[PDB]
Amino acid sequence: PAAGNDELIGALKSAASGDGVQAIYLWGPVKSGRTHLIHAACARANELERRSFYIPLGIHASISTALLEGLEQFDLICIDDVDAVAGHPLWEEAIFDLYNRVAEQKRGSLIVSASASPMEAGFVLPDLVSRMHWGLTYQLQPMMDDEKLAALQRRAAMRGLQLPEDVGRFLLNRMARDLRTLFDVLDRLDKASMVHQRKLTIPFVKEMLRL
Amino acid sequence: YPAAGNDELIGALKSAASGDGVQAIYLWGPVKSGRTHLIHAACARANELERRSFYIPLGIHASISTALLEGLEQFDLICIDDVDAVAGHPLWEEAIFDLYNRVAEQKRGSLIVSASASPMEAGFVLPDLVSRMHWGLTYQLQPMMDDEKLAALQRRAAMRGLQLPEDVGRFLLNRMARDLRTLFDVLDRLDKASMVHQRKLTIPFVKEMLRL
Repeated sequence: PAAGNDELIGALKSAASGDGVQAIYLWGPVKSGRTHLIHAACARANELERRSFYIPLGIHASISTALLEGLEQFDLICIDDVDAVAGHPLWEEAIFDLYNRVAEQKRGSLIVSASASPMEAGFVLPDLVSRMHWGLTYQLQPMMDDEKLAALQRRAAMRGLQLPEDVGRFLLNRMARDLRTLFDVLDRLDKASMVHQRKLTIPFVKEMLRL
Repeated sequence: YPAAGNDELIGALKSAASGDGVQAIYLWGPVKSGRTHLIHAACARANELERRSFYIPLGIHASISTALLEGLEQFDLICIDDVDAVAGHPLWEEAIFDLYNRVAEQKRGSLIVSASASPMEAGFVLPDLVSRMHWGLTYQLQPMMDDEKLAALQRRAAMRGLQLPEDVGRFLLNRMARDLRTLFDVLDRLDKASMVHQRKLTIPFVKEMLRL
């Protein structure tokens, strides 16, 4: 998503290839691009004929810490939301061991994501947080509101409809603000616009969206 | 991921949006073949090159007038989703056929339309229209063939480290939805499931998990 920055893409393309960077640490809000980038890596890994292994550690209660053993045979290991077990000494300890076992072997990489930097994610083992800083850490950028209004206007324009800056802001104060609902409501107001051959205005939008 | 992406079809679209010289394209294929996606992508490339694009979902033609077509020639790119939605309607077919001419009349811009069937297979009455559409390009978008879909499920599994027997993949395409949006979500739940029960992925295990 918003995280199409050159540096980050390189670090990932390298870890997926075992060129290569040992460990990456993505962190950001939801719909920041974490899970997508992780699978993007597993994708390039797969075409380089390097086996990868993904783990959504949000389900840590359902799985055991023994799932990290023998996991090093894989060339690329990805752990989504590793900060989900931050606080559980036993999980951090199994993850700490894994970090050292992937580095122990050659052509081993390790990409993990979280909702906060390694220090603020609230881990209990300094040893683990430090083994994490030995590698790379990137912060994925969350699309702010002003970037949304600008993208919602750029889309409207693509289909020959102008979205007055003030009308688009009225929209951001009524919709859920996520791009699925915003982009969708745009489609609705554009079909409403042609049906009534009326330009988009705040009074008109209110009438169309029952507000 | 629309398999429709083909350097020829994609090259013709890049040219239409750039004003490179393409004048009229005509897409046609099944539902979710990427018809609408290719149009948004062409209008995105147009606007990216600071060129004016205007889009019409002609599936709402019962609520709009044919006078909404006049003036659209100014736009460097005009896209009509489901142009075959007015197939059989003399007035609309005339308003469209007339637009085709007012577009190439400018020598400034092109016209991309999509459909669920080809020009000869759509059911158009006005012969002049079906003829004017042949003078452009016509591409058929193939959907994800349901064996390419196994080649796609096998890929995502190997990405997540999961092993997916070829026979289990056939059991999912067969006794579950055929679309990838849903299938991959299933592959996700069956991967988590395999990890929680630490049980290899067999047909009996999938019958249990997904309740089939």
